[PDB]
Formats: sequence, C-alpha cells, structure tokens
Amino acid sequence: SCSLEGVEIKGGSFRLLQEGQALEYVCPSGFYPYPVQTRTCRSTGSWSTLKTQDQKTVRKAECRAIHCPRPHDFENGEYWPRSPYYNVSDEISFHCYDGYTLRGSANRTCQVNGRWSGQTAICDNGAGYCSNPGIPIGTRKVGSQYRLEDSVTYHCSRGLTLRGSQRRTCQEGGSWSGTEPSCQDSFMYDTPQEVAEAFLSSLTETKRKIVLDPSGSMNIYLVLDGSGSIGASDFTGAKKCLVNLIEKVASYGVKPRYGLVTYATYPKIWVKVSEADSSNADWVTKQLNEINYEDHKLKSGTNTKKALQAVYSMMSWPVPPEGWNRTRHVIILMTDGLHNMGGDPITVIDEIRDLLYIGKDRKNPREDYLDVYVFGVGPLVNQVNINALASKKDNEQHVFKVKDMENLEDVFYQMIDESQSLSLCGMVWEHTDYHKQPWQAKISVIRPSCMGAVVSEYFVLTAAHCFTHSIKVSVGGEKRDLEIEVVLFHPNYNINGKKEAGIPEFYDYDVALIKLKNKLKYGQTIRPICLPCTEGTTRALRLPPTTTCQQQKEELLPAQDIKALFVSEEEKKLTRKEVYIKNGDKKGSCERDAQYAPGYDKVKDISEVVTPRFLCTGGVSPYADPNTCRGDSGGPLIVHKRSRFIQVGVISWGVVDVCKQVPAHARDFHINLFQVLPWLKEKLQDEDLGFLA
Amino acid sequence: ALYTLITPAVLRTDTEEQILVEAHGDSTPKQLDIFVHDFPRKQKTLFQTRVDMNPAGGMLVTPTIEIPAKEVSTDNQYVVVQVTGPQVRLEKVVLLSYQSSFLFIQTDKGIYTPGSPVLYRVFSMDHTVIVEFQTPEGILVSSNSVDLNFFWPYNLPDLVSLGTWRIVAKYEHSPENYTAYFDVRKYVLPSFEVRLQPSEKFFYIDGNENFHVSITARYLYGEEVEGVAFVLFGVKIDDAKKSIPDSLTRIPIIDGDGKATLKRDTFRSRFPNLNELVGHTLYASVTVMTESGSDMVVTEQSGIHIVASPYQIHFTKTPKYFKPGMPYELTVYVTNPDGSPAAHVPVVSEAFHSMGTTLSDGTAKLILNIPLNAQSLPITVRTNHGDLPRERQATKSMTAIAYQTQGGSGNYLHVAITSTEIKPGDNLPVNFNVKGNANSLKQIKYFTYLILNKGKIFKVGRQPRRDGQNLVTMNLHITPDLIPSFRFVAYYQVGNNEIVADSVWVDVKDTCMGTLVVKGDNLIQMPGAAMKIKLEGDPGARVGLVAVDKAVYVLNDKYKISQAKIWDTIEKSDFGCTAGSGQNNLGVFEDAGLALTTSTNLNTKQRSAAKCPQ
Amino acid sequence: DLNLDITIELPDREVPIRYRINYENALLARTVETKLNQDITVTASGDGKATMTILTFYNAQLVCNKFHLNVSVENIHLNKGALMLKICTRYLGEVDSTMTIIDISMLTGFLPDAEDLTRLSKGVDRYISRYEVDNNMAQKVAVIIYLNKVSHSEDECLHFKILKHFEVGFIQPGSVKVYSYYNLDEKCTKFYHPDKGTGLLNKICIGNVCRCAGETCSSLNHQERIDVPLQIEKACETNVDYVYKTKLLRIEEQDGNDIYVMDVLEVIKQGTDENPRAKTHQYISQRKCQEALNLKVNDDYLIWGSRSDLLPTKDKISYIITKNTWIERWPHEDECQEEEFQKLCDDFAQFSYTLTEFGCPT
Amino acid sequence: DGFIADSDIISRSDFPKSWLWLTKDLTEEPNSQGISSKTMSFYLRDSITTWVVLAVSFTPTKGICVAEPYEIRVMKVFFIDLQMPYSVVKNEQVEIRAILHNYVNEDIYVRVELLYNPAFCSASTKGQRYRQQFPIKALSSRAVPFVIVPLEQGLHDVEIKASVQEALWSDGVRKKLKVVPEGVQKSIVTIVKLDPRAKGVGGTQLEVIKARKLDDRVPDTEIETKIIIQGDP
Ligand SMILES: *[C@@H]1O[C@H](CO)[C@@H](O[C@@H]2O[C@H](CO)[C@@H](O)[C@H](O)[C@H]2NC(C)=O)[C@H](O)[C@H]1NC(C)=O
Ligand SMILES: *C1O[C@H](CO)[C@@H](O)[C@H](O)[C@H]1NC(C)=O
Ligand SMILES: *[C@@H]1O[C@H](CO)[C@@H](O)[C@H](O)[C@H]1NC(C)=O
Ligand SMILES: *[C@@H]1O[C@H](CO)[C@@H](O)[C@H](O)[C@H]1NC(C)=O
Ligand SMILES: [K+]
Ligand SMILES: [Mg+2]
Ligand SMILES: [Mg+2]
Repeated sequence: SCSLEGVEIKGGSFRLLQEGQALEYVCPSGFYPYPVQTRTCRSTGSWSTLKTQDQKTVRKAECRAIHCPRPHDFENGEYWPRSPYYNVSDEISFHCYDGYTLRGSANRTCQVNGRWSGQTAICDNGAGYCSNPGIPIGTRKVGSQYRLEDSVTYHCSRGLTLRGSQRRTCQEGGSWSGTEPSCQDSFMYDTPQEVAEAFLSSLTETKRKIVLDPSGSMNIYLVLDGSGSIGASDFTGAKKCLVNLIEKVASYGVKPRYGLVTYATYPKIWVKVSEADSSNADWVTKQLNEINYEDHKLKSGTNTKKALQAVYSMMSWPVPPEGWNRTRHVIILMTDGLHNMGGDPITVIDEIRDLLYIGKDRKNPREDYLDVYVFGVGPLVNQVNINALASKKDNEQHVFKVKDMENLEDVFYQMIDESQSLSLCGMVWEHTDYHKQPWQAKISVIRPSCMGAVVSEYFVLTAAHCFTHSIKVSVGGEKRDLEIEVVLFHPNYNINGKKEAGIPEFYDYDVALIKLKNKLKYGQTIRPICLPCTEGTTRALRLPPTTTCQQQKEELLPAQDIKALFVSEEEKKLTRKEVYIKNGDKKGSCERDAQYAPGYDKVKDISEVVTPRFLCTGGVSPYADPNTCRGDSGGPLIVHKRSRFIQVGVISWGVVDVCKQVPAHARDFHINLFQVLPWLKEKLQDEDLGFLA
Repeated sequence: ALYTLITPAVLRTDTEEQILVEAHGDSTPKQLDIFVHDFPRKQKTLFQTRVDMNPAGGMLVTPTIEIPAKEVSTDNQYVVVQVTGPQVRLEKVVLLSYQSSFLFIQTDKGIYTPGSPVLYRVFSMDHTVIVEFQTPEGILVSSNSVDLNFFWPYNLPDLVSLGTWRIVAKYEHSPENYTAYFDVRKYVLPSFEVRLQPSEKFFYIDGNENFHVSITARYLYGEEVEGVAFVLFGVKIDDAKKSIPDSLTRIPIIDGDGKATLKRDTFRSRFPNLNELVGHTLYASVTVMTESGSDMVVTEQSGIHIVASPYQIHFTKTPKYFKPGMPYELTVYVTNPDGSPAAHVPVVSEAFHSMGTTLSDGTAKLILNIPLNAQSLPITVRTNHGDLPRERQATKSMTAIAYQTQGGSGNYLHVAITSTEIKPGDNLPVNFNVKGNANSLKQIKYFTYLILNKGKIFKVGRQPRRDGQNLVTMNLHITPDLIPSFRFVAYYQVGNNEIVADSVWVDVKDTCMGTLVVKGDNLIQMPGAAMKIKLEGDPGARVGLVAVDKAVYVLNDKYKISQAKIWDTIEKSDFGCTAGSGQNNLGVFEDAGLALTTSTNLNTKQRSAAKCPQ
Repeated sequence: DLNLDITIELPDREVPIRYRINYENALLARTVETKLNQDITVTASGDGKATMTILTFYNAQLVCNKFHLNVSVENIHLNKGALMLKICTRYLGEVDSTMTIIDISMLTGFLPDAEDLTRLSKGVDRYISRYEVDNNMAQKVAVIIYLNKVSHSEDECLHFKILKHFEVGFIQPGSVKVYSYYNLDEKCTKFYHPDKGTGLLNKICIGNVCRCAGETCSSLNHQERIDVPLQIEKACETNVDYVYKTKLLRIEEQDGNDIYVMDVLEVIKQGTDENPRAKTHQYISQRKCQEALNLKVNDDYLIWGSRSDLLPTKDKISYIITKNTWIERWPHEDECQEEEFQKLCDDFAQFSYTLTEFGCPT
Repeated sequence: DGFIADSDIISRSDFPKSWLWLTKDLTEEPNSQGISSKTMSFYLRDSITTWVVLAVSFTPTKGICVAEPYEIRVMKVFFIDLQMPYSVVKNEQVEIRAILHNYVNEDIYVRVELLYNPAFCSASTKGQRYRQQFPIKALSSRAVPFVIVPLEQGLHDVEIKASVQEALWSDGVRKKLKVVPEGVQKSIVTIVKLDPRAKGVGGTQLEVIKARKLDDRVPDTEIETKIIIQGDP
C-alpha cells in the first residue's frame, strides 16, 4: 500500500477506500478538491501524481471555491455584471442590442454544481437560414454565418472539457447538426433530477411512450464496465441502476430484446438478443443479479472497443433479415471512460452506424434508429471519452455524469416513481411553482397568513399558533380557498402556559391538524408529503418492510448537521431554501440563541422555552443559513432523500425578525414530528398512511 | 373686397401645413370651405375642412391642411388648394413634395470588416420609410420598408465588395433621400491616434512662407508615442493628387511630437505656374510608425486651400433688392477659405464710408443710405484687417436692384431687425417701416406677418398701425422652433388692390432644439469596470446609444452623424432661395418660398422645382 | 412589362428557389449561395430580361516581391556567447527604392551590441531611432534601420553583433523584414537562428497538412532492468493506444526528416489499428534527433504511443515520434544468452506475458 | 516564484469595435427645469483604450438631438499590447510582435508566457508553456516577439500572459488570429443572359450550369458559388 505522507488537502479531509488502493478528498459545501478528487495507489507505493486537465503537474492538493464558467463572449447583447469569476448563488442577466430578440434564459443563477441555471441566452435577428446557435457560457464560437451548410465550431478554455459537439452544421431541415456544447470542469456534475428528465425525455415521446416503427422492434444493449478502475461498490450500484431501468422500460408495454454485457480485459455476454428469453424482463433481471464483480478480477483491464464489438456482433447478420431496417437500437454504456486496451472505441460506433445504414442517405438519415447513452461510473470519469461515444442529437442529452453512485441510483429511483399514482408521497418530477412544491398549503385566517403541508386527502399539517368559518385554506396555487371542518391541536399545546412566569409565548407542541370538509383531488400541483414512521417513508427511502421507526429516525435525523429545506413565498413565488438542522455538536449553541428572542429576556434557563420537541436551523455554522419569514410559519421543514421529500418538522418560531446582513444568533425553531408521533398516528389513523408503531 | 390666399410654395405630404386666408376691407363673418385636389384632373378630394372667419379673428384664418401620400401616389406632382365661400373663390396650384420630413441615418461605425453586421437607426425630425443598401459599384443589394422603431441589421458577407457602401433612406415616391456611407475594408484597429495641426489653415498661392504640420501621436489609452513619421506633401487638383516627391521627409516622433516642413522653394520648383494652383488644396500625407515597428497609422492633412487672401466675402446673407429713399441693410459674411465663419474681421465699403467688424457668426451689418432717385446700387466690400497688406484683403462686389412698386405707386415696406447673434429665449425688436404716398399710407391699418421655418408657415400674426406711425415696432420671442433660421415675411395692402411686401432672413444659433447630455465621473477606469452614467434630456425622449472604440475614428471619421450635419441638411432644403426682399411684391413671396393668389388675380408664378437653383 | 419568373434548382436542397422580377424590384440584385460545385439548373419564364452571374470562388495553387533579402547568423569569439548577424538586400525595381526600412527582431534573450549599433547608425544616409544602453547592449528587442535608399543595382549589406542578455530553454528564431515608403505593401521577411539554416520551427508536412515536430528531441529509452509492474502502468495509461515489438527495416530521409521503417513483429497491446502486422509502419522524426534516437537497422524495439501521432499518409501507416512515444531496445534472441542481457530479457518476456495474457490492471 | 499564479491571471479577450447599441427612454419626472434624468449602469469591455459613448435622442416637439461625445478612458499600469495582422497564411511561419508596457515609475522583473494551442506550431508545447523572464526599466516598453506557424485554417486564439515579480501586477490577452488557406483566391465568372422571349421554348428558358472546372485547386480548401440575378431595366 501507499504511505499517507503529504496526501492531506488544504481545507478539507481525505478518506481511504477499496482498503487503501485509492483515496477520496472531502471538501466543505461550496468547495471542491483541486486538482483531482480521487487518487490511486501506484506500484511504487506512491500515490498517483496530481494532474490538471492540461496534464500539468500540481504539487499540493487544496480545497478551492466553486465557480461557474465565466462568459467568454456574448453576441449582439450585453450581460450584467462582468466579473473575473462567478460565485455560487451569483446571478447574471442578458440584454439584446436593438433589433435582436432574446431566446433562452434572460436571468441565470450560478448553482453549487458549477452550472448556470436555465438555458443558454441567445440574441438573434432571425436572419439566418438556421437560427443563431448561440454561445453556451464558457465556450467560444467561431463562425457567424448561419446559411445552409454553414458550420460553427466551439472550444472551451483548456482546463475544461467540451461536452457535446465541437462542430455544428446548418442543415436543410433548419436545425443544427450535433448537439449544443457545454463546458465541463472537474467538480461539475448533473443533478439526478436533470438526468432523469433528460434521459427519459430523449428516450420517449410525450404521459410518455417509447416510439417504434409500425410493426416495429427494439433492441437495448446494457454494457457495464467491470474493470479494476471501477471498484466493487460502484459496480454493484451500477447493477441496481440497470435493474431499475429494466422496470422502467417494461412500464411502457414494449418488449425490447436485451443484450447484457460486462467487460474488462474481455467482454462477458450474459444475455444475447438472439436468445428466446432476451425479451423476458424477469429473465434479464435474473441474469443481472447474477453478475459478480469478481468475474473480471483476474483479467481486469479496460477494452471498451471489444465490449462494443460484442454489441455490433449482436446486430450483424449472416443478406439482411426481414425488417432489419425497422429495429431501433439503444446502447446503455456505463464506464469511467478510461479505456486502455483495444484502442479508440469510437471506431466501433462508426461501424455500427455503417451496419445500420445511419447517416448515409441525406434523404433518409435514419438517426432515429440508434441512441447511445453513456453514464459515467467509477471514481474518476474521463469526460472527453464518455462524450465521444454518446449520441449528439439536437436538443437531447446522451452523456451524463452525476456526483457519485448514490446520486446515479436516485436517477433510476425517480424514473420508477414517475410512472406511479399521484398519491405517492413526497414525490416531485422536475419538468412551474406548485409543480415544484405540490404539498404546499397557504392558510388564511381573517381577524379584525401561515403555511402548511398536505399529508392526506383530508388533512393539512401546520403550526398551532396560527389559530384561535374564519379559517381558509388554499393549495395547488389556486384562487379557490377550501372550507375546513375542524382544527385539532396537539393536546399538550398551550401558548399561554408560562405566562405567569414572564414567558408570554410558549411554543411547545406547536402543531395542529386541519381536517378539510371535502377530500383533496391529487394532481400536478396537489400532492401529499411523506411523514415519519410510515410505510410510505420506508418505501421513499428504499428500505425493507422490516424497517423500524427508530431506523427511520437514524436515517432522517442523525446526530449531525442535517441538510434540509423549507419553502418560502417571495413575491407570490414559492422558492426552496437550503438550511442545516443542527442535530449534533452544534445543537446546544443553536438552542441557546433562544434567549435573545423578543419576550424571552427574563428567561434564566433556555430549557424553559426550548424543549425536546424542537429542531433548530439558522445561524452561520456550519454555513450561513437563510431564515424563515413570518409568512412561512407553520410550513414544512423537509429532508430531500433518495429523490423524495420527507417532512421532519413544522416551522414554529424564530429569534430575529429579519423580514440582509443577518445576525449570527438568528435561529429558527421547528417542531420535531418524531416527537409528536403518537398524536399523529392517532389523529390520522384512518387516512391509509400506514403508520408503524 | 380683397381676398388673399398664401401657402408654402411647396407642400409636403403627410404633415401639418398651415395656410393663410385673409379678407381685407370686409368685416362680414363667413364660413369658408377649404379643399385640396390632385392637379390637373382633380380626381379626388385629398383634404377638406371648413373654417370660421370673423372680425374677432381679424378676418384672418390659418387652417392646417394635410395631404396623405397614399392618396396621391404614382409618377412632378401638383395639388390645387381651393378656398370657397360667400363672395370668395381662390385657387392655387402648388408643387407637391414627397419628403414628409427630414430623415437621418446613424450607423454604429464608419468602417466595417467583411463578415460583420452593420447596425443602423433612422431618425426623423418629425415623428413610411424605405431603406436601401448599395455596394461600392452602385448595385442595390437590400431594399426594405422599415418602421422607425425597429431596424434590421445588414449582415456583410465574408466575400464582399470592398470600398465605400451607401445606405439610403427615403419616403416612397420621393426623388429626395438621405444617404449615409460606410467603408468595408480588411483592417485592424491601430493602437494609437495621430493628430495633425497645420501652421496655417491656408497656403498663399504666391507667398514666401513655408508650410508646417505639427504631429501629435498618442496611444488611445492616453500616453505618448515614440517612433518615426514619413510626410509627403502634394496638391489636390479635383480628384487627382499631384505629389511633391522631393518633399518626402522622414522625421522622429519623440515624446509623441514631431514637425514636418514643406519648403516654399521645393513647392515652387514643382508648381512654378500659379494658374495650375487656383482653386486647389495642399495636402500632407502622414504615416507614423511606432519605434518597435509593431504598428503604423496613415492619415492626411487636407483641405489647406491655396489662396491669395485668408478671407472670403460673401453676399449670400444680404438682399439683392433695395428700397429707394430707405436705408439698405448690407449683411457682410466673411469666412475662412474652408467656409467656417471668420470672427473679429474689420470690413469696409469705401464708397459709402461704412465700416463694421464681424461677430462670432462671421457677419457684420452695415447700413447704407440710399438716395431717393437710385434704381441700381453697386456695392464693393473688402476686409480691412490691420495685419494684412491691401493685396491680401478679401474683396467682392454686387449690384442690388430697386424693388418695383405696384403700378409705380412709390409705396414701400421695409422690415428691419437690428439684433445680432440671435438665440432661443431672446426678445427681438422687429421694425415695420413704410414709405410712399401720404394718402396711400394713411390707409394702412395693419401689417400681416408670417414666420417661416423649415419650409413651413410656423406662425402668422397681425401688427396694428396707428396713423402717423411710419415706424411700428413689435417684439418677437425666439423659441427653439426657429432653429436653425427663419424668414420674417410681411405685407400691407392699400385700397383693396395694392400689396406691398418685404422679408428678412434671420439666422438662429444652431443648437439642439431640446437637450441631451451624457454625464459621468470622468475618472480613468480599469478594463471590465462597473460604470454609471446619467442621461439628461427632455421628458419622454427616446435615446439611441452606442459605445465606440476611439481607435475606429483613427481609420475613419468622415461619415458620423452630428447636429451640424442635421442643420446643414435642413438649410440646404429651404424652399426660399434668397436672403430677403424681391424684385416686386410677387418676387418677395416667391423668393421666400410662398405662393400667393388674390381675388384681383395678383398671382405668384409657378415654381419650377422644389430645389432652389444652384 | 418586365415580368420574370426565375427558378433555381440546386442539388444541395429539395426546395427550389423562386424569384419574380418586375419593374418594381428590377434594380435589386438577388443572390443565392452554395458551398458545393455541382450542376445548377435555372429556369426563366415570362417577358423581361436579366443577367445571371455565377461566381465560383476557390483557392488555387500559387512573397518577397520587390526586394531580395539574405539573412544569416554566425557564432563569433569575444574575449560571452555572441553572434554575428548579417543582412543583404537589394531592390528589384528600375531605380533605387527611396526611404527603405530594415526591420529586425532579436533572437530570444539577445540584444544588439551597443558599439556596433552606434557604428551602423552613422552616416548622412541612415537613421536609427533612440535607444538606451546597458552592459554594452542596446535596449531594443526590435531594431529598425531607416535607409535614405537601397540600391537596385547592387546588394547593400550590413552586420552587427548580438549579445546574450538572458537565457531561455529554447531560442526563438528572429526575423528581418524589408519594405519601403512607396512599397509598404511588400511582404519580404526572412528568419534566422543559430541552429537552423533558414530559421524555421521544426514541422513535418504530408502534402499540405503540417504537424509541429517539437524543438526538443526524444531519446531512446535505456534501462538495465525493467520494473515490470511500473512499466505495465505506463503502458496502460489511457493515452497509450498500442504497444508493439518491432524490427527496424530501413532508415529513409526526406525533407530533412528521418523515416524509420518498422515491421511490427508482435502486438503486445492491441490499439486502434486492427492489423498492424499486415502493413509496414513509418516512424518520422527530424534529423536533429538522429543522434539521440540512436536507432540501428535490424535491431528490435519496444514501442508504444498515442493515436494522436498518426499522420495522414495515404496507403501507409505513419506516426510522428513525439514525447508520448516510448522507444526501447529489445535484445535479440541470441543476445539473451549473454549475462549482459539475460535478466533484461526475462523482464521483457514477463512484461509481454502479463499484457498479452491478463491485459492492463485497471 | 515571486510571480502571480497563472490561474490568478484572467486574460482580457472582449475587444469590440462598437457595443452598447441600446435604446433608453427618459421615463423619469422632469426636474424644476424640465429636465429628466436616467441613471444607467453597465460594465466596460476588455480593451485598454478610450471609448466614446454617443447618444442621439428624439422627442416629438424637439426633433433630433445629437449629444456631445462622452469619453471613457481605460488603462492599466502594466499590460500587454498585441497588434495582430488582419490575416496570415496556413503553414507559413510568422512573427507576432507583442509590446509589454511598464507605466510604473520603477524597474521591474517580469515573466511572460505564450499559451499552447494545438492549432499552432510554436515554442510552446502541451506539456510546457514557453516562458521568459527579463527586466524592464521604469516607464518603458519592450517588444516581445513570438514565432508561430498556423497549422489550421480559420480563427484561432493567441494567448499571452505576464506578471511582475513580488507585485500584484499582471495582464493576459487572448486575441483571434485569422488564418487563410494557402495559394490564391480566384474566381471563375460565368455570365448567362436570361431572356425567355429570345432564347426560350414556349416563353421558357432552361439553363444548366455544370460543375465548374477547377482542380488547380489546393486540396481540401473550401469552395463557394454565388449565383447573382440582376434584372435589366
Ligand atoms: C466572487 O467572490 C469574490 C470574492 O472572493 C469577488 O471578488 C472580486 O474581485 C476581487 C477579489 O478577488 C476584488 O478586487 C473585488 O473588489 C471583488 N468584488 C467586489 C467586492 O467588487 C467576486 O467579484 C465575486 N463574483 C461576483 C460576486 O460576481
Ligand atoms: C546573399 O547572397 C549573396 C549572393 O548573391 C551572398 O554573397 C551573400 O553572402 C548572401 N548574404 C548573406 C547570406 O548574408
Ligand atoms: C431578470 O431579473 C430582473 C430583476 O433583477 C427582473 O426584473 C426581470 O423580470 C428578470 N427577467 C426575467 C425573470 O425573465
Ligand atoms: C438619392 O438622392 C440623390 C439624387 O441624385 C442620389 O443619391 C440618388 O439618385 C438617390 N437615390 C435613390 C433615390 O435611390
Ligand atoms: K505619408
Ligand atoms: Mg478500467
Ligand atoms: Mg442658424
């Protein structure tokens, strides 16, 4: 193994994996390890040297600030502001010159994954045969003429890699060949939501359907890198992904024939399209569960070309079979792109295009008959290489790299959840506003504004202090405000409980259930959120039917700083706010800030106002948290996990009214739902929610 | 008893046109019908209104007419303006113009490289329009109806004809247009600018003096250039340049400065015959290279007129007619050889013992007393600058002719404006002076006057006259509407039969009619800096902006839009052709750009073209 | 009147283009563009007349037009690493060229000798712009000499020493330009360099496609024993396309390049080329690298390299030798008996065996 | 070593000849004197130069107003000035002559690097940037030649970066070099007279223009045909 002398990273930590033959650097949120995230153990007992993209040696590893690519140019317009580099949460806006019209996102925000939100801004005078292709941020474009058969080329600043097409040509049909380019840095990644949407949208046509020829057929080839570089953990993760993909595909009612291949030095063909059972999802799934990483332990090189030749061989024929030109082919490749034997795999792609007669007859290009998707797996992904194999289609994405394997799994978990009914708790498909928070309820009481969460067809969960025909409730972002039937306060609640002790508001057990008079109709914008210690949440977290309430709590609320979120209305717009629940070593200091709250000046021991029912967010450690507004009170405190939304607390009260330069003692307190479960279980017993205890 | 109709001698389509109808010797209230028909067939009624003429209004009406371009299209067009009512029938055929207003083109730069967009705006002085691009060979390659709110960039091809392109903006059916230019060249922006300062703005054709050009070379960020300059002098004869090869000189550019010299001896050896020089200009071609040879700039000092005097005298601002027995106002206009006004120059007409010195606008008004019996008036003016020999003084002669009175009546009118360098906000005394028969003059109860600006009747008024007063004074308040100049036309009538008229041309200080200033902090900035500027202007102004690398102007600065180009273009389009008065009553109207008809058939003659003769 | 219907059919698109030309739009020229050179079918129906112009632009096979210029640089002894720069120029016109300019850039890290420049600047016929001096060096990396004229009948020559101001890894060629006032059009430029006859950076061209050959030389790798695991890792980098055992058949020369003709004996690690043993492989280098590569005809070599270094040579496989190219001498069968090569041979056999049998490790 | 880290040097690249082609409306309340103001924020482009901001306004009663130019002067105390030729020819070695300006009134030691670009043959390589270090006197300039061979037709960035030892000053410039194919651009001119009445069948004229005869042509260089139609008066 390799000595750990001088491996440390300035600003972060490291953790050895695969028992010491590879190490991973860990950086605080908003930061990333420069120049690389993972190192490998060399034969010489020395760790792989730190290399930039230019293959320039770096002497010291350090945690560096995340930046979104700077614009290198923007045609026929201006943008604001112009900076050397753009920080996470920074905003940039574009404006066209006179005589040009803006397409894409006028306002774009720098996100923590190093990407700008929205779509490329383009200022276009609509003069070209084709439209103005634009300049994705971080690229430079060469070519400003947009006539039939004109081309433009793109490049990224060395240090970054070009994903997508480096050259695009204006075609007879009015569109640009290939696909819009982007700039990829080492820390950049796709969110699981983005990938699910991009892939499913590419694969299907929109509910959704997979499209095939009249009297048509489909072949899907699952190709999994099982070389030494990949590792056992990611390999098995990749397996699960494929198992779930098979389920997703089956929902569409088509019967694809599968190919199943794992490879290292050599390919191992587990299923061939020519087998009778190859269209048998349960068969294919069974075989998939057979694969063992040890199967390529001895001959563990990376001959991606040979793997792809196995796909080609499955497609080829002894004259061509009836209806050969009718079948649609989908290659699902999972690899880190670090091929090292057999040469450039792209040459097999070209052979396959030749075999299927794709891109030969301009009167019938046949590009619809082949899709190559590549998902980056393994600790170090080579972007240039995975991009080279992936299809390049206008307005589609075929190449994906997520943060890690847990995130890759979430992609496929979300796809399976997509099909199911609307009653599926805490599930959002990222295509509006209530589309993004369909659990959200606005509560209005008129007296001479609170929030809530939908938890079933009859019930809205909110804060008890919101109250005392007066009470109206609205959901789905509708003008329609619903009639209620009765409000159930937690039986232990009493806001004036400590009045005589000089404590005017006592927020303990600050939760209330609103029963609607009529049942909610679930839809795009009205959906329930998962609650703790229910079957729904056991399933949301992908756990077994034997999971216990204590096991849910350990998963959702560990004794640590817990990333969470709440929904705030800012100018009639719902928006997600990322906060940290201090449930570990910081809990005490978060809680003690309670004694600076208004009314609490006489309080001698904060346990008098902060009880065991409370969760605490806000402040500056570990990060500067946003604070709740008065309007947000009663709303859900949410944990986003395995692609699902699970409510863990109800927004109750805050130390400082900051509705920036917010003070460090500005904490928010929320009722811990794990702490009021018996009331919850009892009151919602007839709602089909399936509580445990 | 005397009914009169006065219109602009040229009417524009699609725009407010005041006309003037008057009844003299009639105090009976009348409803008048006003028509406009196409001429000669009167196929349609282009315009129609009805007006009330009553005593309360001085029996004077100023209806506004408007001729829609769309009703009178298809290929000189005329209209007939007709006024009818009880005892009233007047008719006047008037030339039509399709130039509804004045258009001006702004492009983002004066020079472009192949494969790049030409951005442009079209402005109109009064807020349709055709925009055309032509190649340097004169080929029309783009033609579009544009809305004055949204313009379409012209994308230059990569394989493109090099040279000077034209953009033309025009109202459809109009032989007039506004043309702007841009160069298309394979160029890169230089890193520095070259400024040239001639020793004099002119060169004496038969002088002894040498000529110098001082060179200043500065990087565009502000610092001094070190290098070398190659200067070649020559004489530009029309289009062709005839160089002086032995004048080619190489001089150091140190700390940004240098001086090149053309020796008189060298000039004479090359151009011994003075005839070849008359009317022509000296130029100096200046090519500067930085000391390291990394960059070069070529510019030229041109338009150095080769002359016998530093000044020119012009009579273009003085009437060519006079009123016998009344003082004649002689406006003398002195310019430099390039036509900029020459201030503080003494002038003299010796025969009249008249002296004056020109003001900042280059003019000096001299008053000449004219004997009652004169019918012709020879005048000679010369500069009398103290630093010049007589031979270098500029001189010029003219002959003014006596206004011929109607029927030999001996009745005259003279409008006198004594004020100088007139500016908006001013209060200008206007003097009405009458001369003639005692019995005729006692009949005068009022003067009618019209203010003409940019081809239109802008205001009409009445000035009362109490008997006894051979001098009557009125105050005229000058507003920005009278920029860049106006005409004051006036007349009286005698016995419902005789009309006596005069006019004056009055220059106004050329500025914007409104206000527009760009204010900033004036500090030196770093590349990529956040800027703030304030735009200050009139409420509701639409402001087109652009930021240009000063380096662009180094390559080309000839074609830029400016206020002076605006005013100059407008003045060149004036419908009046002279500086005032006239050969007779009708002459005064015609020469001022007005048409006249009366119930006694006193009619101005038909106008040839919209354009005043050369 | 004038009423023309024009149809243009181009092969590059299904939908023909149609114009009507009448009195109203007659002045407007209409243009269509295609990036092909194919048949064009044009149809005209109606009353009027028009002129159609077809312009075909292309690059045809074809500067130092109005001046001749020779430049050379030589070593000289100063008792330094001084050089002697020599420049000769003549005008090709019919009279002497007035106001001529000789525009000189220094080799990287060199400056003109101050005494020589001062000597040169003398005369009622020349001018050299102001320069500071330090350590007998004129502080000008670009030096311009302005001549009142240059002869059209006889060469005008000048020379001066250039001295080393600072050191660099590699010295960039300098250049000399000549032009004059009435011919500022003239592109006349020559480069110079102490190690190159014509001051040209090393490149290797196949027809019109050139590749940068590098100014640094690759050298034959020598190792008395091979650390086999380490060697395997190097061979198994993702940018290593193939690993061969070759024999060198011939050394050829052309355009100042060596062509090392290799026969591929064994594919140790299969690359992009599917049948390398079928065809002979040319490995191309600059003759400057001859000595350092030290290859021997009929010797065997371990060679691996990148797909990037493939050259566009038709009907042969050719690579440019670069820093990504690994070349190592592989002992002959009979050499494997000497104790000098015994263990090295074992190492080569183990390297070969591991790769061919198990492949790369990851 | 005493020099600015390369990654901390953000190269200047946005060098437009004209920009800010926008229109603003004086929407604000007139002051006591009839004048309405409008405060306007923007960022400068990258050039070290003087910009001239030109405003032209129109209001229904005030006609057209052209404002006096407002100059913005841009400067750094230490920077690279890079004059590029309009175009250069593929495969032909050329020298690019950058100038380094020291407007600091003190002597400095500097590092200058030419970035590697696969489109050029230069002293830089993928593994190693071509680097020099040398003094510059107070308030002086220094020519810094770079020799390159363009290997690809089209537009390709040249990028130079420089910094001063033990000071903050640095500058980088990235500028496009225009590379044209070798040989000379020729045109074949074919004139066809369209005149269906005199040349057609039933008032219809059909012309077929064959592929033009070329191939004295530089291999793999582009070809463009323009078909221009001009009606006769
Ligand atoms: C991102 O964050 C940095 C601060 O770490 C901002 O830095 C600017 O640039 C330098 C510091 O590197 C300072 O001279 C500037 O003054 C900083 N900005 C300011 C205060 O004007 C950088 O601007 C940020 N990017 C943004 C906010 O767009
Ligand atoms: C240039 O050519 C001439 C021959 O015409 C030769 O004598 C001279 O040495 C050359 N000059 C050089 C290489 O400096
Ligand atoms: C962009 O942001 C501004 C506020 O900064 C907002 O007024 C504008 O509407 C936004 N444009 C959008 C949302 O399209
Ligand atoms: C514009 O006016 C002048 C008149 O000679 C000239 O430039 C040209 O004839 C006109 N252009 C038009 C009407 O297209
Ligand atoms: K010159
Ligand atoms: Mg691998
Ligand atoms: Mg004026």
